[PDB]
Amino acid sequence: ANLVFHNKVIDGTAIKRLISRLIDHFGMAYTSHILDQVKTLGFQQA
Amino acid sequence: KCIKKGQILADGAATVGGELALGKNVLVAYMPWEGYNFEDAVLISECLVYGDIYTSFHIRKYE
Repeated sequence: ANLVFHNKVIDGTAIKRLISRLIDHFGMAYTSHILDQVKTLGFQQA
Repeated sequence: KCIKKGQILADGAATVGGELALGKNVLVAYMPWEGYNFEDAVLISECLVYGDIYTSFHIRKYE
């Protein structure tokens, strides 16, 4: 998968932009699974 | 025990030693815990259950 490598910081407006690009590129079924994984990662790190 | 007029004799419910007592003092930490305290959700220990810390009596009248 040709995902860009972010290397600075992921705040609220950055994650919203990434999700919209993931939806437009991968579709909603993929992004729905990505959202579940990213949500799990955020809870675990918090 | 000697008593003056107007001094306490017995404690009612939610009253200890002549003071309103509506709750319990419990050990608390403020931190996120895996989303189980997301927003106003609260995570608790089993010791509050089997310790009977927050057990209450409820009398229902059927007529």
